[PDB]
Order: sequence, then structure tokens, then C-alpha cells
Amino acid sequence: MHALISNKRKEELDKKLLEAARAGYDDQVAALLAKGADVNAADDVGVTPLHLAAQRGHLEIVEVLLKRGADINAADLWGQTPLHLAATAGHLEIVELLLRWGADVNARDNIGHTPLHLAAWAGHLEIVEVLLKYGADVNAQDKFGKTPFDLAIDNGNEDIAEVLQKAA
Amino acid sequence: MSKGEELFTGVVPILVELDGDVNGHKFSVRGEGEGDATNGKLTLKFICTTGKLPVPWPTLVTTLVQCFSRYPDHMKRHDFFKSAMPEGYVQERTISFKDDGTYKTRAEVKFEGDTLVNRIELKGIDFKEDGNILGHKLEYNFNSHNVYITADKQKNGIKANFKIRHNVEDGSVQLADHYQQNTPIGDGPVLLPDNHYLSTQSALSKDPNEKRDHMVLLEFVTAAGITH
Repeated sequence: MHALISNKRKEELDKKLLEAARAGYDDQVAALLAKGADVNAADDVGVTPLHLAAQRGHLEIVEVLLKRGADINAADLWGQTPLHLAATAGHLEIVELLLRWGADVNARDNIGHTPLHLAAWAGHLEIVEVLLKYGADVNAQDKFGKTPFDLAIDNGNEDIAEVLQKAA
Repeated sequence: MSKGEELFTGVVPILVELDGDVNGHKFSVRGEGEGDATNGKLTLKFICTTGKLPVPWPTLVTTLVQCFSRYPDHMKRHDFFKSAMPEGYVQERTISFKDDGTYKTRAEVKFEGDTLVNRIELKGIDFKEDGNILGHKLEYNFNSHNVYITADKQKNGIKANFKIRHNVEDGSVQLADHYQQNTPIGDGPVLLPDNHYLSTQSALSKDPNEKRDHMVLLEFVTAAGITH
């Protein structure tokens, strides 16, 4: 039928968009977006093009996808948002862009980690400062009761621990 | 050594294949996911594909990849798993449950194609029929544990031992003592770590769109113990 053919072609377009976003082809991403691909498409595990673009550090693709209507607060099977992946990867510009566009700064994954938790765990000072600028909760606690200061102090991070101590 | 470290410099797909029999019952679980060795992140999903699993899911968490554990820059010399990866290693496990049956586990971890494959063989004996395990009396959660790794100096492997504490639905803790030993497969010099330990965190979830026996797992692992 025409309906089934339309659905199959749309699914092929969504798969092509996801592959292009993972690979980092901005031209193909824009071309597929113009042709009618779904910007909110997801895998079987719930991973969206914004997730891959933010995790792999494609700033231009992230900004292009934001202007089309990509949900900036979307969780996969493991409860991660694009801000979580961007903060744990260490991309400062994508984190800043997500925060400006209105990313939730106090979202929690399946373990209760916040973006500040992952920023302290990975060991990026600039991301910690940027997240604290926009109103991150220093005293957040995960399921096991650990705090972003504890994760910093027990992982060998020194300057991040000092900053978190100053922030109280 | 350095080649294994260079291998784990990004997101690596992970395939896990387990087949086993406990008290005669037969099952085989297939799992797929991704791992990030830079931060110790692991995101996996497991399916039973043979019906209903005869045992509670958490009991198989420790059996279902030590090479994706984060090691700080001052501990890079104590990374045995990455140093022996391109060919893989062999894990022998004895899981003695408290006042219940035991598990014997033989696994091989190899790097095939672009993916990392963990192949496991299980054998469970002496389990009761009204007990927590075979009676399905364990709840859906997982705690955090410390795994102590020491050297062997004779078999080019390492030794480990720890205790998993499960949670019964009646407010009780069941203690499963795990004994482990790792041996290399390929014939090449590998790093032999000093005595240290690994800290672990896990979170078990559920997929609302899967109509089978599934288990979603998110896991973080790090190394500690040594001061530099």
C-alpha cells in the first residue's frame, strides 16, 4: 500500500539521518533534514541524533538539530540526556550551547548522577565552573549517597575538589 | 601493553553470549551494548530468548568485562586486562552462595572484528527448591562492592576475591562469595599489577517496550588503592 510504503521510506530516512549524525556528516544531515527526516527519531534503545552529535563533539550538527525542534531533554534506556554525554565527554562548547538553549542542569540518570556528578567523575574543571554558573546543585546525592565532591576527592581530582569546597 | 591501551580509546561495541544449566534447567542469554574505557562506562541490554529465566537476574550480573575499568594516569602500569586484550584472557569463577548451591564459571574475553566478545559457560549445583534463588525470592536492585586484585607471579594472571550482598524481599542479605582468577591467552608479555582494588556502581532497569525477559544495565567502574 501507499501508507506502508510511506512508513518504510520514512524509516529509511530516519536511519540515514541517525547514521549521518553518528558519522559527523553535516552536509548529509542538513540534506536529510530538508528532505523530511524526523529530528526526534530514536533507535530501539532510545538514542536520538542529538545524543550522538553531543557525545561525539559535533558542535555544528548539534546547533543545526536544535533549531529544527530536537528535544533537548530526552532519555535513552539508561536515563541519559545529551547534557550528560556532553559533560562526561568534556566538550565545553556543546555544554555551553545546550545550557543556553535551556538544557536541564539537574537531571538524573538511573544511578542518580547529575551532570555535575559526571563532570567531577571525568575530571573537567571548566565544565564544573560552567555548570555551577547556571545553577547546579552542589549537594545533590546519587542512589549510593555519594556527592559530586566525594567523587572528585576519591578519584584523585584536586582542583575540582577545591572548587566544590569553595562552592559549599 | 600500549597497543591494548590504544585499542580502548573510544566507544567500543560489546557482545556477551552466555549458556548454562542450573539444577537441570537450561538457559542462554544474549546481550549487546557499548563500553567507554576512558570513564569506565558500560551500557548493556540482555535478553533470555529461551523463555523465562530460571534464576533471578542480579545473580548473573557479576557473570555477564574488566577491561572497561577506568585507571588513572598514575595507575596505567597496573592494567592487566588492557595489556592482554588483542587476543583476550580467560576468567575462572567460583561463586559460593550462602546456605545454597554454587556456580562454576569459565569465560573467555576476546577482541573479534571491531567488537569485544565475552563467551561464558556456567554450571550450577546443589540449589534448593524453596530457596531464594530457585524460588525467585530476590528483588531487582544491585549494591556497590570493592573487588581486590592481586598478582600470581606464576601463571601470568591475577587473583581476585570479593562478596556480593543481594537483597531478599523479606529484609535479608544473601552473601555470595566470589573467587576469581584470570590467565592470558596469547603468548606475549603483559603488565602484572600490584595489589589494588576496583570500586563499582550498577543500576538495573526495565525496558517498557520489550515483551521478553530483558535486563537493562548501566555500570561505572574505577580503580583505587595506590597513591602517587
